[PDB]
Amino acid sequence: LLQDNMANSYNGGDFEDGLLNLSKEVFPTDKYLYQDGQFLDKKTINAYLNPKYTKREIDKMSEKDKKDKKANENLGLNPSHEGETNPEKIAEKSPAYLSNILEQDFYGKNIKGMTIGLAMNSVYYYKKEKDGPTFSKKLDDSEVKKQGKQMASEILSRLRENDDLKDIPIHFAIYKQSSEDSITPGEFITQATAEKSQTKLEWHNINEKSALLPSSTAADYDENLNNNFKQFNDNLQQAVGKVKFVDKKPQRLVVDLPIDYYGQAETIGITQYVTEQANKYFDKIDNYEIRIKDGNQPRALISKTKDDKEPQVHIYSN
Repeated sequence: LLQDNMANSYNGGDFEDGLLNLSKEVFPTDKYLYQDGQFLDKKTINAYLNPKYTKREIDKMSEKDKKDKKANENLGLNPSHEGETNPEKIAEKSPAYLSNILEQDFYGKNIKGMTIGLAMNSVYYYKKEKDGPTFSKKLDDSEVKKQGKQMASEILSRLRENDDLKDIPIHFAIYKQSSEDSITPGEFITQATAEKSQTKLEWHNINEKSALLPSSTAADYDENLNNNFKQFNDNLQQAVGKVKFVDKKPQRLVVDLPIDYYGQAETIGITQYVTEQANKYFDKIDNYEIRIKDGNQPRALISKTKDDKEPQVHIYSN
């Protein structure tokens, strides 16, 4: 259910791992206990994802819908439809900018910190009729960012009304999804930390690009990495990678390497060779993992973090 309230599963998965990655900076694991978010329950999140309603829109809403939607609190962060009901006109004037909200909680149970991620649309999808094709409207990049920041500010005000949450630092980050058809996921675009007791949000751009390897995108951002990956593949006589460029510098390389249904001895031999090649071609990347798998299951994992002298190798049991 990564695809729930997201453009696709890729974005859903990438958004969460990316939020976690920021949390690992702000609330390091050596200092904080990590938990799934508990303070915004799913009914509350669903209400925040609604459009803001006009008086007349609430007037004609059923008691049941008013209840499910928390209508008398009118918590929707998305643009009001302002009485408009034509799907295309809504797409033109009041498309949904906010797709999902993800919360992470941190402890030393006295909460000590929180991270809030906002997943935004780069593209708004709609149908003009029940069984009709999908239509789309491109959203403006700067408007997406402006919207995210304003929404994060309103979320922070709502959180600070909770007596348990008066004081903790709360980190916000804004993720812009790619299109539903993109295999490449979106990227974080900005973040801000409300430090102790702060009820307002000063933002820091994030210059991040998700890329496949090999690709034109990778060649564009870091030609040497792209050439090295191609050479890694050529040496393998196949492998497909993904990477983030942050300020043009590659990080968080993930490589998938499909193999045939080999025995365990061959699996070790494959890992011996691939480890050698990763040393040769990926050494400038702080964090990487290579997932070796056959058509049934993971067979081996080679991984490297910044404080690894050498890459670490795990062979999965039968």
